[PDB]
Amino acid sequence: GCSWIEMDGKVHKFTASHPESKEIYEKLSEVTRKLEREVGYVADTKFVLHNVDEGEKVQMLHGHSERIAIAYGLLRTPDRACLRITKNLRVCRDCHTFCKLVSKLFRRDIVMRDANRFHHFESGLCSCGDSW
Amino acid sequence: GCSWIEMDGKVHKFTASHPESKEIYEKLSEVTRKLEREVGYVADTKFVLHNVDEGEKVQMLHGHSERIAIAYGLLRTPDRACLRITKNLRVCRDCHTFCKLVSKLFRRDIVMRDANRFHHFESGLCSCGDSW
Ligand SMILES: [Zn+2]
Ligand SMILES: [Zn+2]
Ligand SMILES: [Zn+2]
Ligand SMILES: [Zn+2]
Repeated sequence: GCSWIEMDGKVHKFTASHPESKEIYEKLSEVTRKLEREVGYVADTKFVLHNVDEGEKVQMLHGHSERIAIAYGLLRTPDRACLRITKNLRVCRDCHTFCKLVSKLFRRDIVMRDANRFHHFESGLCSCGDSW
Repeated sequence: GCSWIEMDGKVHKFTASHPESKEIYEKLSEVTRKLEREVGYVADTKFVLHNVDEGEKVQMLHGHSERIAIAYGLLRTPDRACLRITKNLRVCRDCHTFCKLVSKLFRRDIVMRDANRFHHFESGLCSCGDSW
């Protein structure tokens, strides 16, 4: 599970969590805090335990790699700039809503190509009509 | 959270899980499998996560230390022998039922003194009347 952002032929990859910088995750924390304060949106925490009993580690079901890529793009690309995100998996439903809200809240188009579909987000809505 | 078993002035302590022997936990596995097959009893798995997100470890809410002590006593003490268990905590409800079923299924008295009460198990019932 990984995600790339394309900025005029510049590609950066994001997975998982070894931070490229700490200012990305603080940008991401302020963006997510914006979503809950502005529109009252909270994502759902999903995880697995391969065995519940006695000291197993928590494994998250969705890496949310594109969220980090979006935060990166809001830092390095100028305003109104289209964020171009690529994913090798199917975008999860919470991240799809995340992209919609960001595209409207921050007034930026987002062209996401996931494992099977091009998602063009603009002004809060997507080209796929929320069917993918 | 620990538990002691007293065998004629011989005291063994059990916590957590570094096994004294592997034959104790295989005795315990066969005893618990007896409880589900004979009387259809399954315990409830309770645990905590201090933070759900991203790789935290699972911490169990009840160590069930006396269960290991009981299995130990069924190995080293002869039949009909009273198992004397001490706990520094309050015996949990599932372990209290565990002690009741064992005292009837294996025909042994169990004198458990927990953090505040003497529990005398015999023939499936306890001296506390399931109020502790
Ligand atoms: Zn996601
Ligand atoms: Zn879409
Ligand atoms: Zn217990
Ligand atoms: Zn009792």
